[PDB]
Amino acid sequence: KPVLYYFNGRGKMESIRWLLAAAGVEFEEVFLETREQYEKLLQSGILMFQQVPMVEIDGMKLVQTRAILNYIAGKYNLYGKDLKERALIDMYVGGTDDLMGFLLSFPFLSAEDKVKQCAFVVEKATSRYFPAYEKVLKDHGQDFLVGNRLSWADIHLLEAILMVEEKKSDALSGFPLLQAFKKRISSIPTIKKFLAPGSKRKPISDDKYVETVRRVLRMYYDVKP
Amino acid sequence: KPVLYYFNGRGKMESIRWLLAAAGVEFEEVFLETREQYEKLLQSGILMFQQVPMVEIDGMKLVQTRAILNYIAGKYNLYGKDLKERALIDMYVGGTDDLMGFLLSFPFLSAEDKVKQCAFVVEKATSRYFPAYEKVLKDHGQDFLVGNRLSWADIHLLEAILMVEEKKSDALSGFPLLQAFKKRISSIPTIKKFLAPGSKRKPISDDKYVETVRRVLRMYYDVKP
Ligand SMILES: N[C@@H](CCC(=O)N[C@@H](CSc1ccc([N+](=O)[O-])cc1[N+](=O)[O-])C(=O)NCC(=O)O)C(=O)O
Ligand SMILES: N[C@@H](CCC(=O)N[C@@H](CSc1ccc([N+](=O)[O-])cc1[N+](=O)[O-])C(=O)NCC(=O)O)C(=O)O
Repeated sequence: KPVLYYFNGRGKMESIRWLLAAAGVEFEEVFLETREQYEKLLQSGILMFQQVPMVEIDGMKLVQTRAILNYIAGKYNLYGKDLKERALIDMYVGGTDDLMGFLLSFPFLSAEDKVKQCAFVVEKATSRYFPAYEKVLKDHGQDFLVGNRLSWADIHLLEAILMVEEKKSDALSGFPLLQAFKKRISSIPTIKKFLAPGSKRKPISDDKYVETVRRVLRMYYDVKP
Repeated sequence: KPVLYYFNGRGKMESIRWLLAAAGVEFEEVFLETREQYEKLLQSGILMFQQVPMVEIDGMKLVQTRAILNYIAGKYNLYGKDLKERALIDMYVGGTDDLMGFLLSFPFLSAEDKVKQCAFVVEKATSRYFPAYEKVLKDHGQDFLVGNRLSWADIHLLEAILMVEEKKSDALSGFPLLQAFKKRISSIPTIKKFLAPGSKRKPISDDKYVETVRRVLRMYYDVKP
């Protein structure tokens, strides 16, 4: 059973939690709460680059979020059928990875910049990413982004859709296909379960999360928008 | 055949030029010298997310640097031989990607910020990245990072090493295996050629470059370290 080393919040580990749940894969979590728990980890040398996320899976101590997702997508057949499909999946994931990235430092921002950051994110979504994914689905008319079947690109897009809707409830208005897309993917048994209450899915990160990360890593004390 | 659309400089495209070159793949380049070219590109809509780099290859208009690199590594067998090896390659690439990432804005940085960033990068190279790779090479004693054969990870690490040494010629001091690694990988025919004069390899980005980028995209004027 894979073990996820990160803090007790979303951050970069959330997308990992999603993919594993989507693959219907049971997993354990290890949360960093104290600076000494971390330093103890550095001492063991299990974090190749001194960072987290880190995931022990199949005898590996994988670090680097994209390497972790890539491996999981591949291991569970959520990475397409050939190089071409994977290329499309990677191009799509890169988009949502950028979009979600804009919300990763939100909890570390100040009320002042949070207001600005929210504006920036939503705008990027309605003017850049939603149009792009809405277009893919339209010109393809299929039920999924790639290969007419559930793939990691679909799962990454849904998570990003929901993160934006958490900021602007009506952000999907004007994107009928994406709306239908949301219903389909959200009803997949595994994803449906991950969305139901009581899952390991994490809520939006808050001060407690931020504060913990700062004590543990001694950084990001002044994250800029 | 493949056509790389980007500015006439390094930026995020340099890594792509590196991999293609190492794989023995000739390519064309289209530079953006005017705010016009861009606005015209947006019209055609060949930029899924309105961004560059973008590469036309095998009938695709691929955007998102990593998706492009991933595809190229896969197509020309520089991505290992199984999901496990791919994971290690993606993990290594993650590190060099962050390391080179820290230099990607360097040219846009102020006179003083550059000296701040310079030390930062060097700090990361000697205290975080170089050690990690030195350790990998030491643990299995092979000439290549993974699968005892040239991989994308070897190519990315070599580019990263040079970018660092361009800022500090003695950055590899204390990393003998990496020093031996530098010579070995550089000796490989395709790479030796890419490193020889007259190749499509880009020099350190100058003020001219920064100005052009700022023009074509009307962004990146206040880039912080
Ligand atoms: N490229 C690596 C980057 C990993 C990384 O930056 N890890 C951070 C924690 S995550 C993180 C750290 C800061 C913020 N932030 O918003 O300030 C958001 C997140 N996040 O995961 O969303 C870390 O361990 N830092 C310690 C160090 O570098 O010394 C990856 O994708 O996995
Ligand atoms: N995730 C995408 C990100 C692409 C991206 O940011 N592209 C930029 C140009 S590259 C770039 C732009 C600015 C700086 N900078 O240092 O300021 C460095 C680079 N770079 O490639 O290294 C762009 O097109 N921007 C226009 C827009 O957002 O509308 C990828 O990796 O390809």
